[PDB]
Amino acid sequence: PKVSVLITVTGVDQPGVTATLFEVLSRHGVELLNVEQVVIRHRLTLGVLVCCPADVADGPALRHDVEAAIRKVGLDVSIERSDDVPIIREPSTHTIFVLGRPITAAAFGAVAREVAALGVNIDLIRGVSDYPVIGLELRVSVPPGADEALRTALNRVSSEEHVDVAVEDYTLERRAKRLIVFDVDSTLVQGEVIEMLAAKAGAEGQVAAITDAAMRGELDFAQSLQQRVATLAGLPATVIDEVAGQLELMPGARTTLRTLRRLGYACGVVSGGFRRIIEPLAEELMLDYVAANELEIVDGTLTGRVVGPIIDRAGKATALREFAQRAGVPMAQTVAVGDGANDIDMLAAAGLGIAFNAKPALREVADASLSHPYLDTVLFLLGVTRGEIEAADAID
Amino acid sequence: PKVSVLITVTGVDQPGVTATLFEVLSRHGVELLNVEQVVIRHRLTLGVLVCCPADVADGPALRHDVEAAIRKVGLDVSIERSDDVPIIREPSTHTIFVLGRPITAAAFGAVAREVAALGVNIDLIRGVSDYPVIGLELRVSVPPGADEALRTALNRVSSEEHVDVAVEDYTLERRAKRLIVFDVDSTLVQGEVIEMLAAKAGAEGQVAAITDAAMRGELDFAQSLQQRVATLAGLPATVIDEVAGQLELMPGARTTLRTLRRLGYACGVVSGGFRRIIEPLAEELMLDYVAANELEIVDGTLTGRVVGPIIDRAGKATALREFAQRAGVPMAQTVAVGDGANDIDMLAAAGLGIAFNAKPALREVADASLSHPYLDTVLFLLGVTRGEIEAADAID
Ligand SMILES: O=C(NO)Nc1ccc(Cl)cc1Cl
Ligand SMILES: O=C(NO)Nc1ccc(Cl)cc1Cl
Ligand SMILES: [Cl-]
Ligand SMILES: [Cl-]
Ligand SMILES: [Mg+2]
Ligand SMILES: [Mg+2]
Repeated sequence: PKVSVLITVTGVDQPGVTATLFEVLSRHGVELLNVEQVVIRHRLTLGVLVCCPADVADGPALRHDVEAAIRKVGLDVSIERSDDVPIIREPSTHTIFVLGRPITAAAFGAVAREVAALGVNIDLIRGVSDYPVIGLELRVSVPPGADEALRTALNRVSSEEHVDVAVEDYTLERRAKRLIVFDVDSTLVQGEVIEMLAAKAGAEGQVAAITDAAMRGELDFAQSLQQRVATLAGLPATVIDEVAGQLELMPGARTTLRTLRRLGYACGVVSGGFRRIIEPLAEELMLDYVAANELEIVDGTLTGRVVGPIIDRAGKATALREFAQRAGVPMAQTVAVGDGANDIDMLAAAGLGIAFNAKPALREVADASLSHPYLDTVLFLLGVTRGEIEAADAID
Repeated sequence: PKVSVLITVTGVDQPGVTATLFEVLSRHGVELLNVEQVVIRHRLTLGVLVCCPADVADGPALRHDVEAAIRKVGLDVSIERSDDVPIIREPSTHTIFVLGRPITAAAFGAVAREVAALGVNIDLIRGVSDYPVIGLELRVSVPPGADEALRTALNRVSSEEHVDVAVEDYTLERRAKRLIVFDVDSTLVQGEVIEMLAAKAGAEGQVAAITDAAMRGELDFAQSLQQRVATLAGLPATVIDEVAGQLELMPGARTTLRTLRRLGYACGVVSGGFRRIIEPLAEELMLDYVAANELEIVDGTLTGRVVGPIIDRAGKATALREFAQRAGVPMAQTVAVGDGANDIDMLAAAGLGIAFNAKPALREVADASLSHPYLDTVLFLLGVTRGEIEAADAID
């Protein structure tokens, strides 16, 4: 066909507009080059880029057939001989997630302003969740180089306006992630296992103070581990099982793992805690990988020491490479989720680093930060919508 | 906030509408429940479902602020106190791909009609490719049970109107595919290796007739293999290397594999051809898995026989399970692409079975069929757009 024509239908959605418009076009020389349609709050837009003979493009018959059929039923229709108009839009360069409880218009306006300031175009906005948190997504086209500046703006917006705001590369490659590791304490699991253990010794006070200092980047993680575990010296090893039984998963943890299994993720945990507690849950949760420290035991009693290599800050990164090597997943397809400075190296080595209700030391280095006590908000940052979770869960 | 209000902006896109609308809303009690926006051919729709005090929802101030700001700059705006309106649309149940060269308005209208007949709602239409073939996608919501009837309608439409039309489940699970196997002859590779070999014996005629019969489901694959390879009796084994060098990849084959490596796919080939030819290319293409038959050789000469287990129709399925077992991928996340009846069991065992320029016997059983001599149209059926391929390829 000689030339291109653009036909744009808009108005209040009605049954059968799509079919009707393409019957009409078939009565002319028409081949489709591109078609985009959506209905947002009963507003229909139907954009049809079309290929027909110069004979048909500049004759009133085509226009009149379309104009009569569309207007008859209560819609509007445009018909312009394009020729120089793009055929198919280009993909977004990035996607921006906004989670809040709530998201104020002010918060969202600040995001939109920071975006529009940097020359970043908004290609689509959709809601990804109404529960447990309101989640919104902006697919954007970021001018080359503004990548860095935009993340900073949105980090300022995030904290000023009390929403989480994460900017992810929306490329083919960086999207097909396949491996996720969770920190255990205060990430996959509520609270600190060492504090639960330290309680059985009447040491929960000192132990929680040191844990706070260690997780904030105030103290070396190795020394802090040795000082806190030392408070357990003399407890029967029976206490490991008991503390194990007290563990409460992070809200949405189960939803998070189930959903990630549906997507084919390899899943593991990497903690400075204790393999003898973590392994029960690792099994229950059908996890693929567990790296953890080890309590020393003598005649069935704890000594106050841990064994062998201490999984320290650097050791958490090392474990994620082990995992991603054993799993044949390139580091750029890996996800790490943590809450403490214990985790800075893990997150930084991972393709996507997610700080989860995390001390300032980790937020400052993370790729994205989540502020709400639901681990399944991790899913939203992995391109999953609430409705998709609910639909797949319903099927079962 | 007490009650929900719906604010719908529409009209000709302009810079800064998004930001402006949310500044205005921030001057009231407004929290966002849902936001959807898109621009199709310079037509903007912005749909904002919002949460504000009953004080603010039924007062003219909110309405007047919005109405004045939006209309000033040349757009229209609706404001209706919803309350009972859905917050976030539900996900599509299926997606429908339409590829043609060309796609007539008639072809597309037939699809739209077959869809609308079954009660299937259209949620989005976007173009996924302008090259090498025009590709369109319909995300749809299919009433429970109509799954089967809709695939048949669209198969009738496909052949009557000369477009490929594939209906895929658009669930979380069935989307995260991770393993693809290709048949070699007339799928990944142009032509039939056995015909190239049979030529060196002056037997290409008989050999191509039998291959046609075997690939159409006319003859048992085992007997057809034995009859055709027998025509090679007496050729020097040197001929394997020569035929190897003559091989032309299917157009778009390289693009297909490169793109699938970007998505983290495990990739292999499963052929009734000959490991000594296929292995050179399997290596060149950095493939993960090769199952193939084996030419018998004696004093450096071929005997006319193949060795060991013949990979027959059932043996091609067996190999895909081997591959998907070695790869820890559930069969429902597997993709098989083939052209002949040789392939019926492979395709049927795979999560997605793709017949590629295939004899009628295979199209009849396939999950989807492709009719154009470009193997990268396989990508479009795997949720990849042309623009995404081009963008990632550009990066390098
Ligand atoms: O993961 C943690 N907080 O997020 N804390 C932590 C827990 C148990 C142990 Cl043994 C050591 C530490 Cl540093
Ligand atoms: O894959 C094929 N056609 O699509 N053909 C074929 C090729 C080589 C051999 Cl040895 C046997 C067969 Cl049946
Ligand atoms: Cl332990
Ligand atoms: Cl061989
Ligand atoms: Mg932790
Ligand atoms: Mg073949």
